Amino acid sequence: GETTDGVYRVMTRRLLGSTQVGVGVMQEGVFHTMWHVTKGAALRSGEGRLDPYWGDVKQDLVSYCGPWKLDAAWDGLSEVQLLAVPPGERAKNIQTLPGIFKTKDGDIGAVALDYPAGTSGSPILDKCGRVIGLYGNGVVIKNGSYVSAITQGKRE
Amino acid sequence: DMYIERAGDITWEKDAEVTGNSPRLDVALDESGDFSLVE
Ligand SMILES: CS(=O)(=O)c1ccc(N2CCNCC2)cc1
Repeated sequence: GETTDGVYRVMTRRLLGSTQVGVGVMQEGVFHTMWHVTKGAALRSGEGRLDPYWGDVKQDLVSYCGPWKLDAAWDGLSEVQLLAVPPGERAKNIQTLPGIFKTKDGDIGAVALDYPAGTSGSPILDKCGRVIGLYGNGVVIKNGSYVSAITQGKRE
Repeated sequence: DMYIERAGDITWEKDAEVTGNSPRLDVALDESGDFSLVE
């Protein structure tokens, strides 16, 4: 299977034709996506198999082949880029200044960009190209618009 | 049976399209990983 670092689509042939259910990040031999994309199921990469290694429904994250490797964090001040990978469409960068989700357990950056469900797992990057989290777990606000948390894991 | 297909490198793009606002929201996160607005 392909193990080159980068962004990948997560597909299935269970439904009509070939359907994109989400997106993920290959870094340091580990595949990273949101839990709601795969529900923790095994994945295929060519003739090879990727088995789940860590996951957490509340964080809405999952890693395959090894432990979570992404540990960059939003600086709380600068614009970031969503590397959106929409279904049937080329990877495209969108630059934005994150807002904030304020919770009882601390504040999290959030991006106010609305893409199809199959875009979940797309990476959000800082100016150095480091992945500061994944897009796709968020909320629908008053005017009906979508806002995603910048969801990041812990590197043990 | 889910499978993955490469879509690109992870890099910052100079002069990318710039959009989106920056809302400050009070939210709650439940045990099922669902966010909701706190009012
Ligand atoms: C891919 S989607 O946009 O249809 C979508 C579906 C489910 C979810 N979950 C959030 C985390 N908790 C479970 C539900 C988030 C987004």
